[PDB]
Amino acid sequence: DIQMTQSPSTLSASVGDRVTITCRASQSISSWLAWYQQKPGKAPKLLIYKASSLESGVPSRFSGSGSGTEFTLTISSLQPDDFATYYCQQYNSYSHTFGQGTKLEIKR
Amino acid sequence: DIQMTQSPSTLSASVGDRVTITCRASQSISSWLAWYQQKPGKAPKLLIYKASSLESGVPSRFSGSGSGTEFTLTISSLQPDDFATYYCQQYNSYSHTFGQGTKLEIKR
Amino acid sequence: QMQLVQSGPEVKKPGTSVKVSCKASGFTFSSSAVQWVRQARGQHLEWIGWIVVGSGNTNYAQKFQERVTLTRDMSTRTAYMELSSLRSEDTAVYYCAAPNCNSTTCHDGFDIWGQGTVVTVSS
Amino acid sequence: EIVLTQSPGTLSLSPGERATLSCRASQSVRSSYLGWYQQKPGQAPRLLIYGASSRATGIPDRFSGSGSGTDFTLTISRLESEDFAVYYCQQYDNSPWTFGQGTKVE
Amino acid sequence: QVQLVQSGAEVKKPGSSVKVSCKASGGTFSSYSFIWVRQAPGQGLEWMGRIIPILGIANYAQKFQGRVTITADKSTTTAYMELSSLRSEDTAVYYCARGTEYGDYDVSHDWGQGTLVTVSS
Amino acid sequence: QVQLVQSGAEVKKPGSSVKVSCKASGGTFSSYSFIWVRQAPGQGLEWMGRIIPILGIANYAQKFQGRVTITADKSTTTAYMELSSLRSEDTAVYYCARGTEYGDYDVSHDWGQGTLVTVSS
Amino acid sequence: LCPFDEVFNATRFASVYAWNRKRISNCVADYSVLYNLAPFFTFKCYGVSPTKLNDLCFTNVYADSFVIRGDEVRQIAPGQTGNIADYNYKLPDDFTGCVIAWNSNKLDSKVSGNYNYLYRLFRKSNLKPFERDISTEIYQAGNKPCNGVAGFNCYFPLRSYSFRPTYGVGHQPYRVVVLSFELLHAPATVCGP
Amino acid sequence: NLCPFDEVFNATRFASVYAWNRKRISNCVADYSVLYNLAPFFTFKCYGVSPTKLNDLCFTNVYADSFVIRGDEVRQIAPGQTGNIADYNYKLPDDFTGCVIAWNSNKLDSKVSGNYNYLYRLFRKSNLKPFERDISTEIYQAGNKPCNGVAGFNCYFPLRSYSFRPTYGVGHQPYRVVVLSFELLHAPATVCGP
Repeated sequence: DIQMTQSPSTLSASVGDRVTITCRASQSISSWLAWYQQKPGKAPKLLIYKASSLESGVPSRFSGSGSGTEFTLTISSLQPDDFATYYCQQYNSYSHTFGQGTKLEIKR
Repeated sequence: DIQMTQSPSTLSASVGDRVTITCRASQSISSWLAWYQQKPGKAPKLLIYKASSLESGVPSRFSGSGSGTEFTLTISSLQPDDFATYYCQQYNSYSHTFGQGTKLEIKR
Repeated sequence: QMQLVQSGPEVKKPGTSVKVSCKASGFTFSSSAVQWVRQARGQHLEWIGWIVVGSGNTNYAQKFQERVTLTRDMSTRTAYMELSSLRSEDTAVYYCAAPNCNSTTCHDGFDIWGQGTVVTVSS
Repeated sequence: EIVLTQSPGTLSLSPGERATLSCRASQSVRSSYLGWYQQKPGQAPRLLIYGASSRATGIPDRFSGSGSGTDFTLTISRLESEDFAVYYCQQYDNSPWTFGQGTKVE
Repeated sequence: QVQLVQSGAEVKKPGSSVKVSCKASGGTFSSYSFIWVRQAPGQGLEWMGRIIPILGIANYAQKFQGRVTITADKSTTTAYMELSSLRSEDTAVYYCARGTEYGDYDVSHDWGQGTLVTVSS
Repeated sequence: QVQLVQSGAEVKKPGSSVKVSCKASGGTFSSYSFIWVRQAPGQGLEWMGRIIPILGIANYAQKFQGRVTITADKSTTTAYMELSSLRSEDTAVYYCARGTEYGDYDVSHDWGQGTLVTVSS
Repeated sequence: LCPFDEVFNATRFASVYAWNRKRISNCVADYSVLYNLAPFFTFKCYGVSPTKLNDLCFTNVYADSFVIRGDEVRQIAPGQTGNIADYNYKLPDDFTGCVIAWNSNKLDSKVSGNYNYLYRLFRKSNLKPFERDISTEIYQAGNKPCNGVAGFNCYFPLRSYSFRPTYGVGHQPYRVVVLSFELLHAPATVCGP
Repeated sequence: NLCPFDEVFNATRFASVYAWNRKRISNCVADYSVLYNLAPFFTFKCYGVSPTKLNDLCFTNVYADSFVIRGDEVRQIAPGQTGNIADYNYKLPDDFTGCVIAWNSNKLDSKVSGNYNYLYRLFRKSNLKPFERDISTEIYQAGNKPCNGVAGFNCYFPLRSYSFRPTYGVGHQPYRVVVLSFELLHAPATVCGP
């Protein structure tokens, strides 16, 4: 039961800005990780898998990188579609856990 | 694996006599074979490799021959420093098995 | 000549584990399969399970699925069955049965059979 | 999940005559996945009738299957003294494989 | 290309068991592996298990061992999730996801619409 | 000319592991191959494996895979044999041997004095 | 240069049964770079000396990539037979080129177990050289027609390479890239620097 | 007073190609019919003299070089050829004289496990001079950073192994090669056939 921690749990930015999110594990999970975003009220959709490969159909502005125990997701251009909750998931060793999830919101 | 047996298990001889040790392999091992001599309580000693080649330093009274699944070792003139235990060995294919071990003794 | 030669009778105690194997020779064993059945003296046969030789897929009975395992070794062309959690009512003859094969077309059904082992659980 | 009811439990005939074995199933089974086995007292069973009509190699001709839809049957068209033993029938379908209770012929 | 539909709202008593069906539509069915995920109203996503109907490997979470069964039929092109011995904390939203051989059998490429499953009295 | 020196006697609990050194002095280290042979207390010899540092190839016996690892150190011109998850019957006398490139890699030309391993309470 | 980074540094390789095929032509291909793949790896070359591949010219060059078992890589050679050779990937006897294979422990292993690498198991006939088979219909081993059910004498033909880092060297994943050089009457373009 | 060709052709182990062996033949009568009883498929290409008429001749000095190479590398043993073997292991002069003999020896130099005793040089800074032996085993620096004696990045090991096996193809089975190097000098003949 490798524990995944996501920080920060509260994040806000501006339109056209650049955002980065980190995702830390407890043990070595090789290069197996994923990122989903769940718009409030809808179902999640995969964004990045293997921590580097971008799932087809997702816009090109998304990006991810990581080697082990430290993974990051960076979105170049912020769009009105980009405000949702983002989760991690590791699938090395059984009981593939999830993350706490990060909330994104507009800067009022 | 290749199972090798020696014969006879125990040999009784006197000084100056000619002895032969027979060594058989279950399958064909080509021309790869080795012979060793181990005194009681001491480390072994290489005698013959490739079933015909004589290791440097071994006296000339030793001689071996054989082609496949049938090998022999002969001592031309026995000496008081030849009473020991002798082991076969094949180095064709992994798991290089040894022999059962022939013990050569004195006649009273 | 196709044959299944099986191990010998064994006697163990309750709470212990049993291990039985039967050796196959004389037919194409790379495409066969083996099932295990048990029969007490004067009782009807009961199906335990079966395993594919080249795939490793297993299928167990509903009753015994928690206390049976099936293992095979392609190098030694052998089938292994282990039964755990021994009880007094497990004294029965265990058989291994396989189809026949010619490396091109295998026989339909389980035709070739072993000799059977008698196992006793007492204390 | 698959039940093959067998009757009668016991049989009483003499050689030179013709015997009737019956394994009745409870559901639909395909004829390509059932067999019939015979063991002499203490011996391991041998395969006799697979495919619901087809003999195996070495099967005496006196046997010949019936192979109905869901109620298989095998009439022994000729007896020899060897044919006195116990008989069991098995289903090979997707459900967990089961056996019959066993019919005894005297 | 691929579309998935799940069942409707479900309500059941604490002393019972629930079975929910997931239907798949589109693509080859011999390269698919079905995964089920639970999302409670007051937390994040949680994992139960993954099955591979073609190759016959199925595994569940350690907590749910002996309590969750997932099975599918190749011809019906549907998936089934069954939960037994419900508790008052088991009310949640249950999502049906599926992997892909060309992707990974463990990731969730496409998701269903989720069924509201609540336990009350 | 080349003599091999091993470590001393070892006594270990059944659930442990052992490290045996084998220092060879003389000749060139590149053209050297190390093989390990184990002798039972009263039975014949037994082969374990072969290591060739110059080519980086290792091969172990059938039963000993996953338990024995043989490595060599170029700077210290020693050899090592790690045997993990010991058992009751593993007690024996352990020999270290050398294979010369000119003669043959698999054949043992030079032998160490041997070490004795005892597993008990 | 020539796109070897897409063939040698891809994130994942295709399964052995459905192996990939890349056409390489009209490029300056420097084969000296491939000597740094691993501290120890296989670089058998058939019909061409690897030391003179940096100045020869070829009309086309083919690249095929897949993942196989560690101890089973010896079957990828002309005139060989086994399980991969005569069910998945057959190399012709008159083969010219090189084969490259290196261990991939850290990239294609999972503690849970990798199930995305499959190899075909049952076929009624073997494979001609350079021929693919991606059919997944249920295999028939006996006589009676099983019409699509996984009973006995009727099994699914594809198995899985359950890769896991705890395995021995013989069962470890190995990434293999096979270069298939050839010359025709057409002008050659693939020349080293 | 026959020449000792038996101890050259019937030896138990042939030397590696990179450290090839050399033998001198002199003061004897040499008849070449004895070696025709070899393996029936021995290649006997001879440069500078026809193979059949080697008996009634009076050479001045004769050499014999023996080694073991792969099946497809037997072509590289010829004057003016190029490749790995022709450049880094055994180089023949352009005006070479003498014959070459090569017969398949799969039954003597092949192990099921693998015969690792036969090596061959792979990397060198410059081509070999005609008839030059180089048995040095230093690390090859293929870049700019000095190796300093470590086999790391851009620092390879010059030697590989001919891991012979009996299941290999025809083109990778071992082949034993013996090269005779006759000559004519100012001194009179020391080796003459019948």
